[PDB]
Amino acid sequence: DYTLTRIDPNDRYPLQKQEIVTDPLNVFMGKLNDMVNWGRKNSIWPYNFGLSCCYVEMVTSFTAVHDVARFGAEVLRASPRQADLMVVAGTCFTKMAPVIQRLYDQMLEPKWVISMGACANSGGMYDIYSVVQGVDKFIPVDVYIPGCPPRPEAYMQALMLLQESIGKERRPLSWVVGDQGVYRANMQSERERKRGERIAVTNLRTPDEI
Amino acid sequence: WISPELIEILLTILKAVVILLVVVTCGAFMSFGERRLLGLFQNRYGPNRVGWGGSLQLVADMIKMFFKEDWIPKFSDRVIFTLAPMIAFTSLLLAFAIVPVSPGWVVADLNIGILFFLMMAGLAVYAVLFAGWSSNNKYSLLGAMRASAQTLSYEVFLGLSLMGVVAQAGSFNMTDIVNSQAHVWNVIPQFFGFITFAIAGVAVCHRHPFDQPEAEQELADGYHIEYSGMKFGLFFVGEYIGIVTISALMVTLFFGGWQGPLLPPFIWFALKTAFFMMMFILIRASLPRPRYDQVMSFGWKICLPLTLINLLVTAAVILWQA
Amino acid sequence: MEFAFYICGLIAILATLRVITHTNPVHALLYLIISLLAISGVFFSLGAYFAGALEIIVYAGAIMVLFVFVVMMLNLGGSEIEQERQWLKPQVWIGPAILSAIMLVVIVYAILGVNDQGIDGTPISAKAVGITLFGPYVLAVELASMLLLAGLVVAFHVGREE
Amino acid sequence: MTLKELLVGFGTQVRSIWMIGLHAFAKRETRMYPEEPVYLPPRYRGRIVLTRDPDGEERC
Amino acid sequence: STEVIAHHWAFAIFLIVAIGLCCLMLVGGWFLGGRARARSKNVPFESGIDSVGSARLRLSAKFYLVAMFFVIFDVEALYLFAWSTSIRESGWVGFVEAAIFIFVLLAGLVYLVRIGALDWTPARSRRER
Amino acid sequence: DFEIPVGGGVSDCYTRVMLKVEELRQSLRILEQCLNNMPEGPFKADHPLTTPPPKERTLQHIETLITHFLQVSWGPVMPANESFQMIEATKGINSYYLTSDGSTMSYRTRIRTPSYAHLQQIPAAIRGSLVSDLIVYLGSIDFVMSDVDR
Ligand SMILES: CCCCCCCCCCCCCCCCCCCC
Ligand SMILES: CCCCCCCCCCCCCCCCCCCC
Ligand code: SF4
Repeated sequence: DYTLTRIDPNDRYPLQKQEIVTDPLNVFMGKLNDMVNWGRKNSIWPYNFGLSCCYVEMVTSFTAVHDVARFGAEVLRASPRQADLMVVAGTCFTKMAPVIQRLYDQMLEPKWVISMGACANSGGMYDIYSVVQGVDKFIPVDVYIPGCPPRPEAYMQALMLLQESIGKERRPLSWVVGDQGVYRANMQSERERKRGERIAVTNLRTPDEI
Repeated sequence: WISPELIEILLTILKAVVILLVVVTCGAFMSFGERRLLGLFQNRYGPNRVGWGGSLQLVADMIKMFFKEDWIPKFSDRVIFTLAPMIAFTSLLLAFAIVPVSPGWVVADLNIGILFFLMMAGLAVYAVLFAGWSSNNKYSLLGAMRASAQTLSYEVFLGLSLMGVVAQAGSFNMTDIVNSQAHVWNVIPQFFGFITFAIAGVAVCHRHPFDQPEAEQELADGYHIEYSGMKFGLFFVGEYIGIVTISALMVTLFFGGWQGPLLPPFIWFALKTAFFMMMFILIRASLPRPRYDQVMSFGWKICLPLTLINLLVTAAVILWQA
Repeated sequence: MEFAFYICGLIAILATLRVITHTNPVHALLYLIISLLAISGVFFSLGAYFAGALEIIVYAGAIMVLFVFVVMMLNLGGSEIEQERQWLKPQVWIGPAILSAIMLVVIVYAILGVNDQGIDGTPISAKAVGITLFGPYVLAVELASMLLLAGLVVAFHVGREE
Repeated sequence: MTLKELLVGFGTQVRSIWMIGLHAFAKRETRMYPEEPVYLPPRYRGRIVLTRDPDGEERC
Repeated sequence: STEVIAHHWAFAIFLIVAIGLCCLMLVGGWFLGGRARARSKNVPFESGIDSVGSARLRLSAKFYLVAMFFVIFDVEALYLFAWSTSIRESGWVGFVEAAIFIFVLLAGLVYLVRIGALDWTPARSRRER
Repeated sequence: DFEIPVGGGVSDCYTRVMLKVEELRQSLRILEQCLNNMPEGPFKADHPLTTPPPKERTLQHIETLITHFLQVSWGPVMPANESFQMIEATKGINSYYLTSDGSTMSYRTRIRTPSYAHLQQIPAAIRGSLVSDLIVYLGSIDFVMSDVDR
């Protein structure tokens, strides 16, 4: 119930091959991989990249009234090499899609992508000539956030979802020994999981109340 | 190997290894403590989820940094690029290697002391210069040039700020300096020397407000932007042992080192060093970054004549009471 | 201590030889810092602790500004390296190599003819150097300060942009 | 520069250090998501649902 | 004596374990973790767009005079380093000579400040108006 | 009642920043005046072209239901005319210029934004300065690129 991606530059972005494979997981190697995944998911360094409104809401989440620092994700490096997470928070404009592609290429694996906002998910409200309809047209996105703008705790919830995704994924421990393909778990969708608690809602508070 | 001399040599080696392990572990723990203390200063908590109080956040960061891809660019000079984190990690550690933490607990009881600290700072500048030049980047080039200007500014008067303490102790040995303060701590007679050494010692580690090379807002992290993997972690750990070294050096040359009225001496040394570490986090959080041209103007026109006048006054006071 | 002196002399010799026959200025400066650290080790071996201390303190400041001028002037990628490579030719360096060799032979022969008793390695503190520097050797200090003032004035006058 | 400017500036820096220390001695203003639930106004525009009549049938 | 040899061995072991820990840390960083295969990996970071030329161009600097003055003043500083460790035994004559020394230093610094040296700021702003 | 902050004749970064601080204080004064004295009336105009119509009248009247139905489906039909409204925005002066062809859409929408003019001014006021001065000038313009490019 996993998937495998293998990357190779040498036509159409993304330059990768994905297939549906089975989890291979080893009395010590499995615990070693679990420890590596724990260390990776408990320390994420997001990239200081911003496009639009959604970046302003992301750095609103970065502040002292929500404190995403508690998850170890406040480091916010401005260099792609030092970063460990690309949060596309804003509109993927036509003139910036090469820039975003370049900044994704300068980043180093282990790398993850979080689309924030409707513009980054699908193009959003701007079905216009000068906007790429969704940032996933050329880069693989790990976690999607609906919203315009998503509230800061929605970004925090997406960060925790990315942490659960990292905690159950298989990556090569060393680049000299073993397979270099990336295994990502095909987790159950949050829509299916939350259908049990969402349909049962009966009464809400009327809008005239504060 | 059964002889009192050989077991004494082995005990001294074990004490030096214990000191080295403790200061490296304390530098990493104080990186974590900088995160927590910046949270406290900025009305938040910081990382308090990985274990109890976030105490396992450092282990997770170490795991990520070890298993991050260590990247050497093709357009860079590989030997210099690998050499710069080595200098950044080791120079301030050797600067710490002369600090007496307790009576009978010192690695090397050198006859030079603060001369060795000046030597290690002059060697530590080459880490930043080589990181700026080797990485083959324009932002790194500007950061290296700014670091060179800041180094001019502080190293024109760092030793002269320390010469008041040197003249008061009358020797270059570290233990003589910490024994000359048995009556009065050296911060009160050497106060202008104290503030000038504070400015120069913050400029040693390039900490805020003197973060001209690695300025996040101005040059987008500066010289180590091509740096990644465990080399960037080495840069972090090296700067943090630099902060520990400068804090312990102020403790030894201005607050008696280990000397205290009631508590055991290592406890007093630890409290004063931790207070100066807290002051480093506070000096990062509190006041903004000045322009490096005004920084160099302040370091040349203000600090250097003040150190010279303070040295003259200290010499006159010393020869008056003789 | 004897081994430290010999290995630091060997490191200084090799690093200086790499300095004088290198085409990369920054690499040559790095080997120069290595050579000066080896010279400092030689100084610290012989009991001249102050000499090695000042060899690492103020020469590292001196090579620092040499590095600033190297990055300000010379670095243009490989264009400096090939230009320096076409300059250095075999006959060009074997010209004065025999002159330096015979000069070294003459100086070494003159050195070997002196009486020796071995350096005892007794350390000399900075307090004795401070006593002698501000005692018998006062006007050396004062007119050397005037010398540094003259060098500063000349550096200002010639180094100006306009 | 003017010595009065230097003294005024030094006083300003120690004053700013004092305010940041007093901030450190103050109350934290966080909202511990997701340990405590995020309060929302009733007219908040979040997830979209289709509702039912009081008699039980869908209102669309 | 015994304590000097013990401290020399402790210093040597301190340096050896420091370089060994740093090299082992670099080796563990280099050998653990997978590598990458990307088109624009080996491009210098200039904020997402390519460079106009290279990063190895002839960069100007305005710090040249201050660099030479830094070297000169560090030599005067080493003279004061030699003086300061033996102030008590030098007596008042050494104090007078060092006062003349520091007065020449101060006169040189005032000469540098007043003539326009140590002032390389661009004439546009200069923190004016 | 609220005062207007006017500088001394030069536009420094500091002058702009403290003028914005005084504007914040004036906005606090306006909010206090609005809070202490608040009317008790309608929240929508009674004009037939008010879009959308009031909700309760939509839910239990048929003329209002017709008006709401035709105003959310095809859109309100403004007559063929030309209008302009210039206001003081948070970052300068923002103006809307709307030409209607008599249809339910805008035939022409022109949005004038102040950050466009500030960004065009930028080369004439930072030339000859440092990169640090350029950074401080960028921080003291109060611009966003959505305002610039629209
Ligand atoms: C926060 C404190 C940082 C200290 C950095 C340096 C510590 C070096 C290791 C010291 C270990 C020995 C401590 C003293 C032992 C003898 C006295 C024991 C009773 C107090
Ligand atoms: C274009 C100008 C180039 C000038 C190069 C000068 C090179 C000089 C090399 C001199 C080598 C002398 C070798 C020893 C000669 C015999 C001993 C001295 C004469 C008796
Ligand atoms: S999704 Fe909305 S808030 Fe986010 S960038 Fe687009 S318009 Fe702005």
